[PDB]
Amino acid sequence: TLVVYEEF
Amino acid sequence: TLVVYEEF
Amino acid sequence: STGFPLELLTRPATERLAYFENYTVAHPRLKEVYEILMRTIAEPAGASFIFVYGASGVGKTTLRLRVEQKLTELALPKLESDRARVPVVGIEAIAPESRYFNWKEYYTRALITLEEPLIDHKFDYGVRGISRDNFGKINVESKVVAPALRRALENALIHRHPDVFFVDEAQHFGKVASGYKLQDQLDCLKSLANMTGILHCLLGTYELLTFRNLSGQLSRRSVDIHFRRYCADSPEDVQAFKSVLLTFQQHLPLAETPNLVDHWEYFYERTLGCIGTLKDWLKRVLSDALDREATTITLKDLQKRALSVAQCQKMFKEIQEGERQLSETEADVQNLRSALGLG
Amino acid sequence: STGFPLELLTRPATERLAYFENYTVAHPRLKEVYEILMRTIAEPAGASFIFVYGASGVGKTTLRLRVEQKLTELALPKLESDRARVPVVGIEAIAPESRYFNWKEYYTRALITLEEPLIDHKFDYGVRGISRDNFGKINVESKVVAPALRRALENALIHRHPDVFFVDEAQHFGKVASGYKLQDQLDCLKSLANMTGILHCLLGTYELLTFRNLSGQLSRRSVDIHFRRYCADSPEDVQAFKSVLLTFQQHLPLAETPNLVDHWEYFYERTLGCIGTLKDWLKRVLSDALDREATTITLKDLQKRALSVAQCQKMFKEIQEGERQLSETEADVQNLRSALGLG
Amino acid sequence: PRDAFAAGMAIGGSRVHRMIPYDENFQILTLPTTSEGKAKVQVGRGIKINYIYYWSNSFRDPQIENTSV
Ligand SMILES: Nc1ncnc2c1ncn2[C@@H]1O[C@H](COP(=O)(O)OP(=O)(O)OP(=O)(O)O)[C@@H](O)[C@H]1O
Ligand SMILES: Nc1ncnc2c1ncn2[C@@H]1O[C@H](COP(=O)(O)OP(=O)(O)OP(=O)(O)O)[C@@H](O)[C@H]1O
Ligand SMILES: [Mg+2]
Ligand SMILES: [Mg+2]
Repeated sequence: TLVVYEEF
Repeated sequence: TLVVYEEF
Repeated sequence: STGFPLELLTRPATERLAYFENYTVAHPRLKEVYEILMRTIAEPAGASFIFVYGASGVGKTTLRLRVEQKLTELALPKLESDRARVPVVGIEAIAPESRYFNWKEYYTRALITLEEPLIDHKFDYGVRGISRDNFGKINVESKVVAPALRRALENALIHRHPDVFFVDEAQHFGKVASGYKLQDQLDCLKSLANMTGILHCLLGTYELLTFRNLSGQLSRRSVDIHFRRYCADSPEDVQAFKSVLLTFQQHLPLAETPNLVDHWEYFYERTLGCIGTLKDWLKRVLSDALDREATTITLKDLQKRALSVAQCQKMFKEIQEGERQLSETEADVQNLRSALGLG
Repeated sequence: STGFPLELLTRPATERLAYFENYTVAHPRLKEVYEILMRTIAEPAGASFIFVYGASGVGKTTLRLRVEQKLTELALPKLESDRARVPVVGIEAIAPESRYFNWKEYYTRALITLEEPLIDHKFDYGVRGISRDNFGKINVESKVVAPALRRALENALIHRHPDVFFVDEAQHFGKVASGYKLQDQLDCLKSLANMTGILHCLLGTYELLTFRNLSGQLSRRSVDIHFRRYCADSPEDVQAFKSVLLTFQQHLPLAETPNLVDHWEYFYERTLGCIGTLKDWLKRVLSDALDREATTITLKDLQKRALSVAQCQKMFKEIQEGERQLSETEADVQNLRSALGLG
Repeated sequence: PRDAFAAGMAIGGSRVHRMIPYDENFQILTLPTTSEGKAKVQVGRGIKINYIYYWSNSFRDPQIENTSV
């Protein structure tokens, strides 16, 4: 499983 | 016995 | 949404490139150093320096322009009632043109950058040769001696009352003359930071690794932040690298999404786990593709913009040099306990 | 009672943090040091220097602050009638940005900090280039050479006669060139102090030990004080560390009091027995708790805000090299007796 | 040989004055040196012996700095 991050 | 100090 | 906006496909190439430019990822290292840095600026308890070591490409500069903007937003409600205050101050150290670093230029740059407020503020310095002109630009007479410039700087920093003074390219301080002590420079910085009451956050590469724990006073009043490149040995770092690669590939504005995760070993080889270098590579490839107006990014456009092998050899040499220094080991804790009469 | 008042239970985080930060404890080491410093200040009896050696973070500056505060009530009733007199003055040495120390800057800073009692008082320093502007800020010209500034400072110090001249961070006097000797710098300071008849108290780390016992004059002329830490090799220091931890625990403004007595060992690992370092760590962890909104304190927040291993290593190395030179043994007493012939 | 040694040093005297005590002084006296005999104390680096640099605490004193020892 590959996690998805958000903008910073 | 544990001592309790005052404020400088 | 979780991908790049659809309307970007409708817009011309420059808009897609600009959107790629303004996209900043949030990897666990970045958020961890974000939390640590926010906490230490909010509460230093006497510490005067904040060292942030890192590679060439992990996001130091960025790290700040984010911390600068966030602290500005935080202080805006505090600036709503208290005036003549600057939230943060940030300058970049200038590499000298001669064998020795220039402190006069440093003080001049700091006084120029810090003092660009609304003209209504009319704070007066202690030096006649430094003057705010009618146009609003601070002019420093070339004859003003350094100590002079520094007195001023201290007066301005104690009147403005900021929370942190950022200095990029801190290793440029190390361009001393042959025989000049590398502790006297940190001593000058500490003297500046000890009476103004402003934290000094030094940002630099592993060369700044030559400015650590020189003295007990320079050690107790120092906070060491390290910003590590992603390591292939750690499985969780591998998962994080794959996740950031997938995120960058997904937000890569194009009609077709090539599988950048598949070439993860090539990416690691040509970026050394440094996300900034990965973003530079992706930017070059995207510019190439959008010039050719194609929708698919191949390995050929990845190679025609790829860094040379000797470059990666040199950066990895530097990174190993840096990472050997700040290693922590249980043996260190136990021998420090033993030498203290604690074991 | 023995801890913080219960009213502080209904306030914001800022009030609790301010109360804790403005809280200074009186450990027996600090009590003895304060008593002997006060007695020395009352009657130096021909003493020109009071060097204050100690580990970085032991409590030198807070002791100096309390000393000036005390001097301000032993004077205020006598300052209602008398005037043109200050109880105590202070200054911190500037670390030079050049290879050599700037004595002219020291003189200018001392004259600036000494002479601001009231605009009504006027006195001619006898040096052309020193005045008071419309804003009440003592200004000195850039061309007043060091001897003229020294004469002006001498006249001002004779006129003002403070009970002591505090020079904090005195080790910065040692920033000299190849041929320059430390005895010359200390002799200039001694000449100033003796000519103005004002006792000088130099405070700093163990680097100031390079200014100890240089010549027979600089030597007689001196009451050396030592702000020693608490050492784990003696039961009394360990018990006092535990007791100060208990009083800190009872004076941490939290609904539930954490148990810091059992965790003293790791404490002493990262604090080296220095109460100032312990206080900064405790205030940092309290700010963390009040930001996270945690009722009590756990070990994880203590390990998120403790010092690094290498920092404590260098600190303890400096502390060892310091205490090695400030110990009295009967062997030295008998050696001096035999050399004199008293034995 | 031990008997001859003892008899000779009894007849010819022990000559305690010419005794060399095996202590630290003799330890540093037996040690060799370079061709010049002395080296300069460069500020922040120390003394250059056999391609390497050596530093000591006392070298921080400017009296012996930039001089031959
Ligand atoms: N977390 C991130 N997400 C997206 N882009 C990033 C991130 N961190 C760094 N970058 C990109 O890295 C590029 C160059 O690196 P950056 O400006 O962050 O400095 P740095 O590599 O830390 O510093 P230096 O080159 O001085 O060692 C910038 O274009 C920036 O957008
Ligand atoms: N007895 C004490 N009780 C409470 N806080 C203390 C005490 N002693 C020191 N502190 C706190 O420790 C912090 C730093 O200590 P301090 O300013 O006294 O340093 P110092 O011993 O003069 O060291 P340095 O040479 O590194 O400047 C301050 O926040 C100060 O309030
Ligand atoms: Mg940068
Ligand atoms: Mg101090």
